[PDB]
Amino acid sequence: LLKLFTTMELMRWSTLVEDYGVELRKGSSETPATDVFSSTEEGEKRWKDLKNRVVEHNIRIMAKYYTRITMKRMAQLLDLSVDESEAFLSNLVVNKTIFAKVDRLAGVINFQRPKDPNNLLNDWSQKLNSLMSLVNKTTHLIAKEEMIHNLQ
Amino acid sequence: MKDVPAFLQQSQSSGPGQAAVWHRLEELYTKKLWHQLTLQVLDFVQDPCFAQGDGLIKLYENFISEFEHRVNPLSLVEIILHVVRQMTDPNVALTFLEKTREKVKSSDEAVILCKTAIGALKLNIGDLQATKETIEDVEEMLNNLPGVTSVHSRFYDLSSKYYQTIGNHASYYKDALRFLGCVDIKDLPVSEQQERAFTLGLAGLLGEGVFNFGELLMHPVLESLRNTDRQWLIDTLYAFNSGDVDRFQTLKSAWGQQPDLAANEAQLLRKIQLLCLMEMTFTRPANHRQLTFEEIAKSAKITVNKVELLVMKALSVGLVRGSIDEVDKRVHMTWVQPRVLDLQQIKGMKDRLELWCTDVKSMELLVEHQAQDILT
Amino acid sequence: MPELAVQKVVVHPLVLLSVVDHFNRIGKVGNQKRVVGVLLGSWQKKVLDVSNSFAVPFDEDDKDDSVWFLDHDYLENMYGMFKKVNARERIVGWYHTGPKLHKNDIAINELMKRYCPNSVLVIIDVKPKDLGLPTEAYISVEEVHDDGTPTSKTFEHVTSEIGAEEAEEVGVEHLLRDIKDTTVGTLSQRITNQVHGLKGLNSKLLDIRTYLEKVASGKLPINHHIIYQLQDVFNLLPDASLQEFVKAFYLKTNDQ
Amino acid sequence: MVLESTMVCVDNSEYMRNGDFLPTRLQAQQDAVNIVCHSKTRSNPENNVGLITLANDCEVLTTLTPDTGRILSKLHTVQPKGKITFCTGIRVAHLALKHRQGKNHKMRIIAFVGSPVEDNEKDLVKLAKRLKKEKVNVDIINFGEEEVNTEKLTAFVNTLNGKDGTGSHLVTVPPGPSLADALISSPILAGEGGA
Repeated sequence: LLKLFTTMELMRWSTLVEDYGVELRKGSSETPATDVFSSTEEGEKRWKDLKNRVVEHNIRIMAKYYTRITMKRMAQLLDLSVDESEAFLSNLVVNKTIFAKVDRLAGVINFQRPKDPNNLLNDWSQKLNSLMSLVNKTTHLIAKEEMIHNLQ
Repeated sequence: MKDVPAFLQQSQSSGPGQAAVWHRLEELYTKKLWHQLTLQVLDFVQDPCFAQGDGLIKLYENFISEFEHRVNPLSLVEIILHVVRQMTDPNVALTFLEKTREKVKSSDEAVILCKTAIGALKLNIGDLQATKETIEDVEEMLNNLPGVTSVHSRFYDLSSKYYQTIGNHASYYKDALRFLGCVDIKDLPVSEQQERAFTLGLAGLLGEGVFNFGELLMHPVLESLRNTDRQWLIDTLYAFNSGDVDRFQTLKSAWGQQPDLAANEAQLLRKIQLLCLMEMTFTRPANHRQLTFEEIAKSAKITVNKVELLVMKALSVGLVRGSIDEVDKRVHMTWVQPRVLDLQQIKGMKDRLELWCTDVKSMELLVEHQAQDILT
Repeated sequence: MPELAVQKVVVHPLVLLSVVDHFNRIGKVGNQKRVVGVLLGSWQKKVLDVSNSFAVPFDEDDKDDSVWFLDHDYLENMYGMFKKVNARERIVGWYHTGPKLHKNDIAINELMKRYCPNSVLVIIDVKPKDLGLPTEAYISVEEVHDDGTPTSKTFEHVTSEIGAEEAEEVGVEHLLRDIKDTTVGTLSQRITNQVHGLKGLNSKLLDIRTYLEKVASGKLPINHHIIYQLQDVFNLLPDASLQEFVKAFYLKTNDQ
Repeated sequence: MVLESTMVCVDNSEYMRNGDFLPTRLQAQQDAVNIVCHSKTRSNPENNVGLITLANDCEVLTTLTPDTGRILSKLHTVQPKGKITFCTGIRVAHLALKHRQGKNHKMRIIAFVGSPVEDNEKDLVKLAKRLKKEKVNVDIINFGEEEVNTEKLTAFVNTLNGKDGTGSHLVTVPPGPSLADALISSPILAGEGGA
């Protein structure tokens, strides 16, 4: 249960519920089946929340890692329809769980800010500066490796 | 002092070839050549008594005690090591090894060596927690001192055995490489070396991590030693890279041999898919950023809805960086990892670098031309 | 003994001056040989300010590594003596007299740790060259090698800067037939800095480039660091883009 | 001696732990190295001794001082790692000898042997020409190549003798119970031209 969420990979509720259903509910604590908070009967009240959490997490990882994905691919993972996802998207962004913009076409999800001149500008400076720091550092290591004891 | 020659003398007359080793020992102890006497005991245990004879251990107990200051701390360990191999019971060998150890003038690592010998016994018995613990402590002690030659070589090979038995691919790969720099032959048969090449080559295939394919060739261990099991291995290393689930499903016999694969069969048929991505992205990305995703899925020979999953995992760890854009069904790679210790790549970067050098010079003349008055 | 306690290294004009003089002073022992001195200065400070240096006899072979002579006596007598005058200044380490970092250096360093409470490797490139600085700072780091033997001693670079007390700066101007060189200042200086940057960049790229030729043929090792650096250049693909101009300058002169 | 700079080279070997000298070689050599130093000081107060180790890679232990203390403390320590690294011992010594706090004195190397000398004839002969040109003599105390080995050393010592008034000496000490001091056989306590 810990290992799946920690590794950022795309998943879906449909598989997640069935599997964990057998593990968590069965799990011997001190010794009994009971542990609650998404395991047993009482645990079911908390479990409902777990579904919502999978869908906030799927949209988050895809947002961070990718910059564009289609809305049809996104829905399959979340286990929503487009009309259902769209409602959910309006409230998520307001709390600031994620930043994402979805359309009605289901052509695309822009997980970046729209292509305005400032983002392009910003990246272009950062790319330049990193190279210059790296070329300096490598020359210092290289100098020892070359000369050495002067046995070669 | 001389309680021990009295016993050697008696024994001296018997044994077919053991007689000779005995004659030398007595002559050297009287001269009081302490260096030469210690060097004779070493030879003595290995071919004679306790293989051809019996009762080397008993003779040894007497021998180390009194003679302790005439023998050196490293050596005492070495004599005991050979007999222990020969001992049929590891239990009785463990009893001796702990008690025997001592240290006098000319201070050394002798405690640590004696520990390696104990760790080897724990493997023989085959209780995994016990072997794991001995390996950790002794390793730490060995690792701090740079001085370790012989001891490191036998110990790393022993640990190597434990990591493939438990069945963990990552542990074996890191361990194997240290064994390669520290190598020696004290009592390292041809057989052990071959097991090491074969397991190492396989280790790189089992993980879902780093691409190890180019480097495997470079490393002397596999390259120097050959057999037909490994003849199968070389083909297999670039069978996942092209993407073939067939050039390893009939060379599939290699895994059967090792116990290393024991839950890395659930990582074998994940690695193939990462490798299909690794090949195309390495060549085409660099010059121009984007590449199609359609070629990589078909090479995988596994569906589209599960290839994305591994590829996302690869972006996450940082093995590769970039995005999957499903609006056009192509993969845009920002950065690609350069596979390490490949000769071809060095040639490739050199010619590029020279073009950059030109560019700097060309530009520099222009900047000075205008604003030269201001520059002075 | 402390070498790891230095992030940043600052040198007074004095040390750069002092080293060139010592080279002659020993009785003109050079060529293959080098001259070393003590560095006196601070420690237990993240900033290392090397206050002074004084001459030490030294014969170096840097083509061998099983012979060197290092004067034992000077280090000890000098550390014992100095406490009364300055309790902070202790023997900070030793300067090497170019042309670049050697593996030949670890060996000499080791001795210096024993004798002296601290050591540091400051490499001053040979006899006076350059407009800018010729000193690089290195601290001996202990690392594991995952292919050889853990605990190897090697040198990692640390940032080199300069810095000195007020009285000393005032002295430099008096002696000297100008004040200092470029690093950034006036309108003229910024543009020079740009041209200074290009000749400087070019030097770094030659080191890598000559190395690759040597690794490919002549079999110098293949390290992951060298290869990582080269690949990134192709990948990042920088794209020229708009902005940064202004027209204000004319109105101001008109008003005046 | 009177106005001599001397570097004693210390042997620390797996043949120094030995018990050929009774009760132990370590001790017997320890009495020898102290005597050599006390004698030079008693001889001239201006005389100085220095320390370098032959064994392993080169460490300059002390540059020129009167101290018997430095040479004593080193001796207690044993080195299983390194024995006689002769070729190198001469080279560090020659260099070291030059810088002095008893300036414009004669140049001398005393090396103690007490282990079989690994170095072959080609190293040895080569070393003799370097010694002539710099005009430094080397003295050998030989209990290290009678113990299980033939003496390579004699020809070299003989040739080296008479390059100045403080010539070379081959000092003969037995291998078996007789200590590392039998200094009576040839001068080394102070310089002499003869062998």
